[PDB]
Amino acid sequence: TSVYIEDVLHEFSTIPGVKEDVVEIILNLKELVVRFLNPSLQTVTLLLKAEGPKEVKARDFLPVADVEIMNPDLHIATLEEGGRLNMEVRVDRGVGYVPAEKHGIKDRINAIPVDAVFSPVRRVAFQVEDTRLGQRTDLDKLTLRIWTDGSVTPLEALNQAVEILREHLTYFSNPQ
Amino acid sequence: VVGPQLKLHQCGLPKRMALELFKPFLLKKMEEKGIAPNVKAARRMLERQRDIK
Amino acid sequence: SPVDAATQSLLSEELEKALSKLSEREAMVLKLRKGLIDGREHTLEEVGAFFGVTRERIRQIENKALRKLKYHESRTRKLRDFLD
Amino acid sequence: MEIKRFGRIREVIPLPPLTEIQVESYRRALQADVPPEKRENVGIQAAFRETFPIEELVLDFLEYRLGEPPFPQDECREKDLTYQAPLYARLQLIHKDTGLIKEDEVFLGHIPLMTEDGSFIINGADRVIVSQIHRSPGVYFTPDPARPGRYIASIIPLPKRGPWIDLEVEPNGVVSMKVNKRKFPLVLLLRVLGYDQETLARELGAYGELVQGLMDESVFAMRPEEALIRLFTLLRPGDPPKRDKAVAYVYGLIADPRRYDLGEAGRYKAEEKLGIRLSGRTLARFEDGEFKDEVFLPTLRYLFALTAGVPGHEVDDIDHLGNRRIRTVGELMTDQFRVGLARLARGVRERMLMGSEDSLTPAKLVNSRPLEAAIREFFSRSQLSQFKDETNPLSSLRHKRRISALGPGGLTRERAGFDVRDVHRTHYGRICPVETPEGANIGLITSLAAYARVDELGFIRTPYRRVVGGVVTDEVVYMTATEEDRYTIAQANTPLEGNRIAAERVVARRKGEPVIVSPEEVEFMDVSPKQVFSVNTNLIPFLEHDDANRALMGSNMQTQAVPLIRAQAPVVMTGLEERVVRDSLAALYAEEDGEVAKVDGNRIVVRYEDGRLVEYPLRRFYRSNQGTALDQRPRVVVGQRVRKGDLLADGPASENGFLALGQNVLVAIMPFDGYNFEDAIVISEELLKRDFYTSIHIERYEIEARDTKLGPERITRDIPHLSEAALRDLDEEGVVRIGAEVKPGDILVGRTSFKGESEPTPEERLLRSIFGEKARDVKDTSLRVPPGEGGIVVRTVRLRRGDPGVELKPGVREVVRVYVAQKRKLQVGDKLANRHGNKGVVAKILPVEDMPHLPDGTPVDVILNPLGVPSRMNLGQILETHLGLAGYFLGQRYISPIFDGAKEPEIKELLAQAFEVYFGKRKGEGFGVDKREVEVLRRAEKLGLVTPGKTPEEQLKELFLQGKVVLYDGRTGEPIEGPIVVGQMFIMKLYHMVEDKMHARSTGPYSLITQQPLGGKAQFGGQRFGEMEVWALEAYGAAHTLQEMLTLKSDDIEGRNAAYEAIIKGEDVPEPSVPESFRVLVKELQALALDVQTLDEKDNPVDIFEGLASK
RNA sequence: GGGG
DNA sequence: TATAATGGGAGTCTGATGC
DNA sequence: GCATCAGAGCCCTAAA
Repeated sequence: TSVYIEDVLHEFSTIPGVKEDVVEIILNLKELVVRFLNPSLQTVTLLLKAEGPKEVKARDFLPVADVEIMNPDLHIATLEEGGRLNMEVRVDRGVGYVPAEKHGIKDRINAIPVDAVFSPVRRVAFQVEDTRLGQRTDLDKLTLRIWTDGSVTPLEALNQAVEILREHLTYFSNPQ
Repeated sequence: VVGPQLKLHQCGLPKRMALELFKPFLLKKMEEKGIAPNVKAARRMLERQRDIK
Repeated sequence: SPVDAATQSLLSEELEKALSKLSEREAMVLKLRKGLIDGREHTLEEVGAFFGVTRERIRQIENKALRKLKYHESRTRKLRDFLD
Repeated sequence: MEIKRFGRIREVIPLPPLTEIQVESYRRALQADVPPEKRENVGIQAAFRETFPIEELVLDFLEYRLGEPPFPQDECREKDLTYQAPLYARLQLIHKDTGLIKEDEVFLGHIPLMTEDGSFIINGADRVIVSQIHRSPGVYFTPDPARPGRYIASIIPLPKRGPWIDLEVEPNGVVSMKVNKRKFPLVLLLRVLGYDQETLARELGAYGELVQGLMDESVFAMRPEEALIRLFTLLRPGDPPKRDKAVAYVYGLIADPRRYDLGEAGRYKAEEKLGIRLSGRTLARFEDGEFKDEVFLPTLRYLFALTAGVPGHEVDDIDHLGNRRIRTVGELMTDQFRVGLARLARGVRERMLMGSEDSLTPAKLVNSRPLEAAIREFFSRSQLSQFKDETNPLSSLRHKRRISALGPGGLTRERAGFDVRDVHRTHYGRICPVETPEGANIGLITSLAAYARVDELGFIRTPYRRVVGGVVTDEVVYMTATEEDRYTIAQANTPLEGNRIAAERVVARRKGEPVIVSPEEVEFMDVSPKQVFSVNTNLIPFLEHDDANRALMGSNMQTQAVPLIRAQAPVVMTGLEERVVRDSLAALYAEEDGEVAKVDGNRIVVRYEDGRLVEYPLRRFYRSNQGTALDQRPRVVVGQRVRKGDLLADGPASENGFLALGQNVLVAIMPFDGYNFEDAIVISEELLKRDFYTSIHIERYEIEARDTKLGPERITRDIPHLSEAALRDLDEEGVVRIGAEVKPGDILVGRTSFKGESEPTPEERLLRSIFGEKARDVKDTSLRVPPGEGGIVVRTVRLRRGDPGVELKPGVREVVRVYVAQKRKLQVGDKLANRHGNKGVVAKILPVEDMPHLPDGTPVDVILNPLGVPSRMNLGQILETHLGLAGYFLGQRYISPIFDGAKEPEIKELLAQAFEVYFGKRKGEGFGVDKREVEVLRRAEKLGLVTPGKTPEEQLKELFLQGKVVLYDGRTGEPIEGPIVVGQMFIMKLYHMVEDKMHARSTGPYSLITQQPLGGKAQFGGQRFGEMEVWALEAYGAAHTLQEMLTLKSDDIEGRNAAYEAIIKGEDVPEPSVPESFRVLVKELQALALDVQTLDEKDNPVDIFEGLASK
């Protein structure tokens, strides 16, 4: 949801020694998949410090307890001899799609709000095929395919979905 | 922009357009309930977009 | 502009509706000192005439006019917004 | 990914340098890089040679030189300066009465320089000079509309370089000459030339009734001198016909190679048409004391033989592109230079007849103000000098190649008719038949064709390959239209085996007329289909399938495409998208072979073989004229091995060197719940999520602090009656801090101005006295964010007076400029378009779960309504989608050239290979055909789409080859009852965005005289309720609504003031009073000495001024 | 000069 | 406030109606 | 007949 890069006042900046502009850097931080092991933890802040001729990937974030980076191979910035990178990324748990203009999250004065795709679900398909109990025909065999980023697992997703749908049917209880 | 969901007698009107077009009406109403103490203060509040509650 | 015309009318209307709620008369001594649509600002000399008192006294009810106005103003703080 | 290129046409030559019409024209005009003795007499040089020597003392021209620019280009744009070079001229003064020689190099001012890409910087803003089409000088013969059997010979010179001449043959039988709208018998002018009755009889006579009709006895009764005096009285009623005075007038109008200039192109056309050879560019000469004819008799000779019917005499088509020529940047600028030079010459002669005829040098004799003014006038205020279109690189590339028939020396809208706007047969290969404006300007503004070049004379030439026997050589000949009409030219796609024409019958043109011809008759052949169309049109794949009217819109709209941060090249290209980026100069390339030393956001350093370390700085987030961001990004990595001409950085709207005007999205062609209605477009929220169609825009704000008679304006952080919350983002000096979000109402630059004698009113004095606070000396004039604008502050420029290098316009102490940036996500009301002319505004953004999706879960990006296709007849977009479907699964992009492209069988082959990937994956993953896929197939087999009696895989494949797929409604889960066209389309986000256009006003600024609201969003204007709007209200009988429009909502001052007061008090609006503009009308009629009286029923005057205007 |  | 000085420079097509 | 005159669609944007 937010990024603070050292010696950077806003998104349209550019870093000496870094190939990518800040717009692209944040575009790369939007692909970061960050799993919270502790269910009670609603927000963290990742730290990165890099220099020299290195290609910073997501692994290089300084490790924090109860937080696992599911895609440590993701490219972040290409640094060149003398290029220095220091940042603080605020990662949150949330639902749906909340655009940067909406949340405006800034940990400090120079923080850049980032577009948040909270939803862990990358793709959902379902097959419906013909089946029989050998007595009856035109029965349905339902197969739900669920792809996720790994922060939550296809099974956990399916249970939350079912739990949401069940919880929704309760609302039909009290008439007027 | 097309508005299929509209009834024949309706149109979609952007809220920000409506605030300017009806601005005098809005000031009186902002006093009647109370969003501002009086008409002059209400106008001062619409001037800055972040002061709009 | 329409806004400006409205404002001037509203300022004059609260200004008189403010000098009479203390008293019309100590508001009358003060009203003579500035002038609504007159611009009757001089100083100590001319003030020799018709207020109702002699001459140093009005320089006091002017303070008492302004002071009584000042307390009553914090309640009817509606004139604050005309400060732009 | 793979790039599969189609087409069998081998193009023998590449496209010419695309900006050469600009670059070559101006280089030729200035000749700055030529050593003076080697300059040819053209451009600036020719102008000097024409103006000098200046006679009485003789001032003679030696040579000129151009200095280096005082400031580089970047600096000029920053400081609002013209990018220009100092011009000097070495002049020698000679005294004809003495022998005296004084020589000096005088400074004539600056001349604007063209940048490398063909544009100009004039007062800090980038400009383009548009080429102008017009009638070539020469001698023309057109049929006389009045007499169906007679003809007019017209001698037309270069614009402003002479009169138009008409030689009509009158009903009386005598040949008449028309000059400056006056007519007389031509015989008189013939006698002045020294002609005798014998010469005209002996030369012509062959035409029985015509040659004798020119002979008039009274005219012959006088020597050549008497005829010259006689003619002058026929032209200047009131000027005494003094023999030296008459000679002067006639010489300057006809024989003077200074006041009368046929073109150099005029000279060639005249020599060629009449079969004579001209000694110069004038119609006659003054030689050995009398006048000697050059043009007039040959023109008369041609006219009579044509009137008769002599072989070799034809009428001229005035719209033929051999008779219509282009005036390029160099020529246009040089004309204004010649004008400015002539004005300076007036100053020289006037100064040589005053203040001591001796004590003068050339430096005091010359005032350069007339020259500087003519040049500054051309670049700033000419109609051909336009603000650059630099929305995207193609915008400016297209702008430079545009051709206008309007401007100073051309048509008007109020004055141009069908013949000029038409597409002439000779436009083939020269002027694009597609790219023209819709509306009043149709056909007047056009675009240079891709392979066309303007020759030295100004005629547009197009390339053709020679065909000898049946063998096609590789030698290419650039032809004018006149020269092209001689041969039989085969089409570019005519079949070839090797270099041989392989068909027994070829499709060819003779004088534009299509004709079927045997290979023995083939003289030349087209180089390519690209040569018929403009650069924008050549960017449209499958153009052969698009109706021209929509292709036009396709062309023009690419000009309007906004550079996107994720911009991509189309998956179906035409093969021109590489050249456009390269010639545009937005992209950065490697000079020689080398190794990449350094790669930064700000710069790229390359170590070449030469050993030199070259540093290429990158333009980063610079604001173009239209506020789209020009920004270059590094495409190479440290240590990468590069060859000569390899890509280093991507410009805006370019991806790896290919033109990127938009994005490639997955589109479904189908109605969707009326959100698709009448060209509206439905898009997926997934597009915003992944930042498709997001673009950066920068707005510039400026404020001046000036000296006033009331005291100085000051830019300060101290602003009366404002809280610290309001000032929070302002620095010590009163300027907003770089990197702040500013929203409407926020202060950008604080400024105070001294209060007028409006020195606070006694009402305000007493109020101020109550709060212990004295009314301040200064008022708050601060610059604020306008309604609807705002963003992040990315830059500030402050320029004071008294800082090194800066001096402002008189009275202005300091200027502050604030650059504010915004990232614009696509939103409802933004406009999208493809290259085929499909355009629509985004009416709905659905969440991804509502979007139609493939069985395997992939949701579509865009839903386009099929109702836009059939009336519009642009099917190329359909073929684009099909080939785009294949590429989505095959992972490929294609190059399908126009008119030599991917055809249906070839697309079907690709589509079959795709189905295997779209389906075979599924069968292997352990899933069979879906129940709903069976239901759609049932309905599809009822439609004749699939063959009845085949397996579901076979039938789905039959549908996939038609580009249709099974589509699931994300709302229901049920299928769409029929197979739907789905594929990848290239769609651009155009420059028309609701954020820019939404506007509203309650009350605001009023006009001085009319007291009616000002116009336009930038002035906070009101809408115009015009004559036709009033008619509508009248037809509704809405009398009170209309009256409100005419009074309370406009210029009824008492009414508008009173109505506002009522609304804020909750009362109903009062009855209106007299509109102030009616009072203006009354007073304006009185100024015309007319008494206008408003009367009552008793006919007594009613005073609408309420006593104010009566004594 | 662009938009409808 | 005084040699004498003496005549200017420059550039579409419609239909309706009064000489 | 021929010249002289006054007509020649609307709203909007940005540049000056």
